[PDB]
Amino acid sequence: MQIFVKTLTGKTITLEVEPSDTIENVKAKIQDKEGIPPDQQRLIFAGKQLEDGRTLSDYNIQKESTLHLVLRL
Amino acid sequence: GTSKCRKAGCVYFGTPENKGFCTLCFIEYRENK
Ligand SMILES: [Zn+2]
Repeated sequence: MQIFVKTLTGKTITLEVEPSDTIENVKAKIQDKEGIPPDQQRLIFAGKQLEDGRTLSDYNIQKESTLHLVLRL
Repeated sequence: GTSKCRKAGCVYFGTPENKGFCTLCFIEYRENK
């Protein structure tokens, strides 16, 4: 399946993922497509920040869902 | 569009292949037999 990751700036990114993927797996996929260090990444889904070590399904994130990327920087 | 975690008052969503647990509750289950 596939989801969208949206920075605050506006830039959108499409990711191909499995519901089994951990938040770390996803932060890693972003570091690839956008060279950001996963320690700088804070992912947010429907107002909740995604906690490390849990999976997309644990959050009921389904195909075409939208996460926002915030940064610690 | 799925189903909550089989365990007590768990905030997360389970999955059939995890006998209905979220990922970490499932590991907890597995670790206890
Ligand atoms: Zn649980």
